[PDB]
Formats: sequence, structure tokens, C-alpha cells
Amino acid sequence: STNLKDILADLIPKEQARIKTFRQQHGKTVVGQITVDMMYGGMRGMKGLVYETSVLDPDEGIRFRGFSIPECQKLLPKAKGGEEPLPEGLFWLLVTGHIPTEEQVSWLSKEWAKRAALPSHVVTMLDNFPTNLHPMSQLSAAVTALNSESNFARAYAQGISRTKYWELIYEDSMDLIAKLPCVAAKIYRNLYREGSGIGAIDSNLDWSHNFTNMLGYTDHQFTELTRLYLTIHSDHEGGNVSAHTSHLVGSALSDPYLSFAAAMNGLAGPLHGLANQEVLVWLTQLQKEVGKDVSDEKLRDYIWNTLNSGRVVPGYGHAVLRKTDPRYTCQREFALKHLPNDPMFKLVAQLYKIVPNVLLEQGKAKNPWPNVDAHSGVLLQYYGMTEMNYYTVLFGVSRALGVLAQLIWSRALGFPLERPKSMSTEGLMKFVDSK
Amino acid sequence: STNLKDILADLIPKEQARIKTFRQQHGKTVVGQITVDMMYGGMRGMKGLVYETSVLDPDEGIRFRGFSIPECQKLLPKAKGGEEPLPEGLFWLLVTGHIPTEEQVSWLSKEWAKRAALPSHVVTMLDNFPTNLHPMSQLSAAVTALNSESNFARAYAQGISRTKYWELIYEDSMDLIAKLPCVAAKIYRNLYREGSGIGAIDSNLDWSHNFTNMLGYTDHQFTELTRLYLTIHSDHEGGNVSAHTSHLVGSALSDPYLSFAAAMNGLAGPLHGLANQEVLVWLTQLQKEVGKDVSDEKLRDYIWNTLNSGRVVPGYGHAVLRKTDPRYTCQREFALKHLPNDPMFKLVAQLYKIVPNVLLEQGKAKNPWPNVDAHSGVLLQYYGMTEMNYYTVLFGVSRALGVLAQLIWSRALGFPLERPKSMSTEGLMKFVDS
Ligand SMILES: O=C([O-])CC(=O)C(=O)O
Ligand SMILES: O=C([O-])CC(=O)C(=O)O
Repeated sequence: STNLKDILADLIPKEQARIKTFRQQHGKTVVGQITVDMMYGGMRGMKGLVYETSVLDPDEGIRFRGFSIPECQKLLPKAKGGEEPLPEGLFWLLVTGHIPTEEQVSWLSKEWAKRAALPSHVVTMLDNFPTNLHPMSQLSAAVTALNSESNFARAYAQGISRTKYWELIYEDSMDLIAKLPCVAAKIYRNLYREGSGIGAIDSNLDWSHNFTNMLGYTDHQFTELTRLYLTIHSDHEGGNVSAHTSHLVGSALSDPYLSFAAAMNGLAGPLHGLANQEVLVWLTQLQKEVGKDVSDEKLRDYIWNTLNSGRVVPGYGHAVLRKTDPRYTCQREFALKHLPNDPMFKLVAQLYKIVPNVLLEQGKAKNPWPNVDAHSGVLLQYYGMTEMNYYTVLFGVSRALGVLAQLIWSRALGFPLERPKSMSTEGLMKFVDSK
Repeated sequence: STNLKDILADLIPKEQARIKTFRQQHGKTVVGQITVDMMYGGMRGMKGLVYETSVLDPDEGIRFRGFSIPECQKLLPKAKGGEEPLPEGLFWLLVTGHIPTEEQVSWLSKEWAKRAALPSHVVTMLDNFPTNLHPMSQLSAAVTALNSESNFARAYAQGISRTKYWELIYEDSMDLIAKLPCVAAKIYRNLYREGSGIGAIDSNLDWSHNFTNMLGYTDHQFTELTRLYLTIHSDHEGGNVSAHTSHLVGSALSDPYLSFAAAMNGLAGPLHGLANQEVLVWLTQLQKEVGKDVSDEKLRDYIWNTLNSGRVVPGYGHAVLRKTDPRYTCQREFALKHLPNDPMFKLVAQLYKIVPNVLLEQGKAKNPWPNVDAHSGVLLQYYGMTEMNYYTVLFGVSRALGVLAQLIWSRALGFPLERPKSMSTEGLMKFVDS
């Protein structure tokens, strides 16, 4: 009723039968072809894996178990007095496929606050990391080191039924999620607040608020942003590098700690994890050059110049997104409400109205709309989080929610080891001369 | 001309042009189909990626740049007074596609010797890790922490050309390889030799010998087994979890340290790199339950009893292979030579005599033959390396050579982000109905 573990135990047999029915009906059905190009092209547009938690709706953007961001914004419980969905409630939705009640989100906050304690060796490790070790590497290493607490690692050697794997994955996942804000905040403080203490977890606060307390922030609106930020970056299908990495490492029966730590290594990749930062570096450089009261005309000209130099507008480059990423839009609406006077926000909204058209005029993408990362950096900066090296850590804490929700389900459903076939160029040249 | 980096610079254009042409003509040739079962079956049988260094024949087993392991044992340089191929030469072969000269292997030994230094924060982290932190976690966290020495991360931030990624990938790879034995030896000593120091690197020893020196071993035949172990575990195609993880993370332009440390997390999984220990624990439970004397009938029985109750013989199957793993056969030949009277060895050999038939008669064995992990533990244990938690660390050190060699080529050839399409069961049902 209130215990997520017992609700999930009741959901797992129905989903297992659903899948078994579909495989028994359609197992041998061909869903696509693999070309030589796809093998060289990083499996692009190859249906490679099953991932239950989120799906890209090609018009309406990401869907969390069927719910769009606007629907989640509407339906998910909020803090007392807040407007922004609690990430707890998003996690519940991912795991259960159902919208939580306020009582379920509240139980989940309490459960995460009670598991949040870090082992001493991790605190020590973190306190001893130098300033030149990037925050993401500190997060990954710390998470790896947390695997000393893994319930799941012990039990496989002990011969626990496969049928029970999901239960230990759940425990480990709940423990990791609870601990991630303490790790993330200790890294923040060590790097940027002279190693002062993160203080104490409040057993009665939601996860985002405990997290902002620990970072050393005391600004209701930043906590509101953080709630929204963690909700919306939580999951984006299974194909992206951080989700795929967690799924791949997870399929070897590595515990949630090792899976996530691997996934963060992947998120730290500058083709996955650095866009927030590149957009902000660009905006800062732009505003300083052209001043904060630049005209549309002069802005449009600057953009035309950048494009004709063979250069991209960072944060504008879409997939199949026939509209603006709803992840952008909810950040925009947030900004419109709470920081409409901010100069850099004003530059962001001005580009929004100008750049799509310029991109359509040019021979480029048929989608010229902005991704989530075009708006994220200006909001964080506004609330005093100016340490751009740390931005991807926030993304990472968010993504824990999606990849761990899916990891529980991968084990509950008994997905096997991910083990595709590779070929060399020489092999593939022969393979095609034959047949 | 002589330096590995220069020889590689000459080879890259040629391979790039040859692929550009291949994808022009044959880019649209279908190599395979995707079925629903493959999506739910972890991509089994699905031609997913290009991986240049090695290719796994299901029937004949692994080839390194077209060379079987027997071919490598013959052709690859050995230490002076040695019979086992140097891992250095395996790496040269993976990187260049060519068998190295003794001079080239000697040069590479010196090169990894000179790069082996650990920064102080990494030493300290290892010295502070508690005893209950698995050695593989230790290895992963230390490698991730070494990413502070990444020249590739620093160069990419300054906007280096795409055409030059492979060069810094190579430097960071050569640095990681050189440092790994030091990291690995520190783990070992901290956990199992009460924190005793690892000593120093000798610049005129090969990589496997410096490593056994740092572990605390002084046994020619132990060094020989290591040289063998580190060659044959080095690479196994792109599709295994450790190589695929490194390739996936690397595709996002993560540096070799983060890519390798991700791989290690994958190698640490029970279905991947912990089978060595799992084999050994099982053989030990078996050896106490009958003893040295057990007959083919008794053993055949015990096996039947195991299968009938739906248990499994550890080390006797594979996702891809469907004959005796050549890496098994290599270790069998070592053992036959250097420890034929070892009781544990005796049991493993009896099992080779018996189990493959039991599995074929039954019928549900897609691969009835042993894989590498059936044989490796008894060799290690025989030389005093009885700390079974640590075995995957050796595999890890070995696997660094294959995945880092491929990572240099993945950047050199400009392989993009790996980004397959995922589906939900609900979405997949609807797509199939369309
Ligand atoms: O960027 C992508 O490809 C999807 C994703 O991971 C994200 O939304 O962050
Ligand atoms: O190839 C596989 O899937 C597993 C394996 O034997 C290896 O990585 O050495």
C-alpha cells in the first residue's frame, strides 16, 4: 500500500507474463536490418535493446511510462507550497508505471533520508581527492567505492535465486539514490567551499531539499529548480550512453553501484555530458561582446556569421524532435516566472525567437529547435552555481533515477548478458564478398 | 618508421581510405536481421559493431589480427630464457596488425617502464581503501582517479582537431598500461601482504616481470604463466561486456582511464570476469567430496547428478564459442608441462575427459566444451596466488591491452557515438503490429 517494494512485487508477474506472451507470439519477427553502415555508424537507428522506463515520442518529446513532461508537471506531487514535481514521485512513476499519491512520495522521501549515511572510507576518500580531479571522476570513483555496501554483490556467490535478484537490486538502488546527494554535495564543498561540512540530513525533507541544504544553498527557488532539474534529466530512453552503459554493465550482474559508476564514466564523455557547459561558455562570450541590450537585428547577424563560418549554435541541434525539447520549455517557463529580469536569461529567450528561423533558412537540420542544454546553464548560474565543471554531476544525480528504475526491471524480467557479435573491417569485407 | 606512434601514424591513412571505399560501395549491404528475441536476448547473434583488433570464430576461437593463439605462441617474441609470449608483443600486434621484432618488443618494455609512475593521490587512495572493498572496485576507483593525468581530456577542452584524437588516446593508453601493474600490485600488497611496499620498477625488465616483482613473487615459472595469462586474456572481440563497455564509453570521447574503469566495472560482474574464482570454488567443493582418487565413473555420476538437478558445470560453456576455447588449450599445455602432478590440475584434466560428452548426450548444451575460466584458477593457486578475489584484477590488467589497442583505432577511424535505439515492450508490440 505504501511500501514500494511490495507494490513492485505485485507488478512484476504481470509484466513478466506480458513479455513472455509477446516473445512467444513474435520472437522470430524481424524488426529491422543491420547494414554495414550501421556497424561503422555506432548502431545508429538499430533497434538494439528493450528499455521500459522512458520512450521518445517523436512529436511530444520524452515520455516517462507514457507521461509527457507537461503531464508529469501537472500530475506528480509537489513539495508543500511548491509548483515543481518531486523527483521522488518521478522515480515512483518509473518503477511502478503509476502516478504516486502524496502519501507515497512522502514515504519515499523518508525512506531515502533514512538510507543516506555514507561509510567512513568514502568520506575519507572524498576528503583526500585533489582539486584537479574532475568532479565527475570523483563521483564515479566514490560510487565505485560505495560498492562495499552492496547487498546484491554478496548474495550471488551465496546462490540466491535469480527470482530474487530484483529485490537486492532494489535495496542497493534505494541506498545509492539516498547517498548520491551526500556524495555530490561533499564533492561540491570540497572543491568550491574550502572543504566545509555538508551538515546533516533532515529525515522530514524531500531529497532535493536535503541536497540543496548539503550544497550550502538556502534559496527556495533554487530548491524548486533542483526539483524540476532532477525530474526532467532522470531518463531519456536506453540508447543514450549513460543509460546504455548501466544496462550493459548491469547485464553482467554487476551491482547498482558498479553499473552507475560506469554510467557516469560514460556521462563524463564530452559528447554526452558537457553540452550544458559549452552553451554557457558561448552565451557568456556572446553577451560580453554585444552587450545585454543587443537588438534582434544585431543578434540575428551574429548568428548568421557563426553559421557561415562552419560553426554550430550550441544547444540548437535536434534528433527527431519536430518541436522544441519539452525539457527546454519547462526550464523556459520556470525562467519566465521567476527570473524574467535576468540579462543572460533574456539572451537565451532572444536566441530562442531568432535562431530556429535562421537555421531553417540555412541548408541544415529540418529540426532547428533547442535541446535541454541550451537553457540549463543560465538557470544554475543565476542561483550562484557558477562552477560549470560540476554541472554534469547534477545531470548524473538526476539520471540515477532513470537508469536504476530500469536496472530493477532488467533483473526482475531476467534480461540476459548483453553480448552482440563484433566483426573486423577485414572480416566484414569477406563476409560481403561471400553470399 | 621505428617508434610505435610513427608506425601507427603511417598505418592510419591507409585503413581510413580502405574503409571509406568499403562503406561507399558496400555500406548498404545487409549483414543481419534484428528479431524481437534478440532485443530481449541481449543482442545475442546481432552484428553490432566493428572491432578491428580481434575476431572470435565460434568454431576455432579467438584470432588476434588474423593470428590464432598457437600462431602467436610461435611468432611472438619471448623474454630471454623464456617460452611464453610477451604481452608487449601482443599489444604491438593488436595496434599495428604486424608481428613485432624483438627490438620493437624491447623498445615497448622500456617505454612502459618509463611511464609507470603513480601520482600521490592515487597511491594514498589505495593505501586508505578498507579490506572489505573488493579488489576490482579498488582497481576501478584508482583508474578513474588517474584520469587527472589524462592528456586527452585536457587537449579536447582546448579544441584539438578530430584528426589528432588518436594521438592523445595513444599517449594516455601507454600511460595507463604502464601504471596498471603498479596499481594492481598495490592492491594485492595492501590487501594480502599487510601494506608492504611494492618496491621499484626496473627499466630493463619486461612488463610482466616488473609486475611479478611488485606482487612479491620471485619464480621464473610464475612470471612465465603471467606472460602467458596476460597475452591470452588480452582481447576477445568487441562484443564481450568489458570491451563493449570500453568502446561505448570511449565513443563518447571519454578518455582511456574512464573508458577502462567502466570496462572494469563490467568485468567485475559475475557473468563476466568472476568465473575463474567460481570455477575454483566449485572444484574445491568437489575435491573435498571425493578426493584425488575419484574415478571416471564417480565423476561422470557426480556430473549427471549436477545436471539432473538443473545445476551447471562452471567454466563449460560460452555465449559465442562452440568448441574448446584455445585459451583453455594453452593453459592445459602449460599445466601438462610445469605442474602435471598437481591434484587440482588432475581433476580439471579428468573433467575435460568426462564433462563434454555428458553435455552432448543430454543435448541442451549449445557449447559442451570448456572456456578459459575452467583452467586458470588451478595454475594461479599452484604458484601461491590463492587470493581468489584478486583473480579478476589479473584479467583486468590483461584486458587493458585489447580494449586500449582498439580504442586507439576507434578514435583514429572516427567511430561515432554508439547510440542504438531502445524500445519499450509496449512500443515494440505497437511497432510490430504496424
Ligand atoms: O542526450 C541524449 O541523447 C538523451 C539524454 O541522455 C539526455 O536526455 O540527457
Ligand atoms: O567473449 C565473451 O563474451 C567473454 C569472454 O570470454 C571474454 O571476454 O574473454
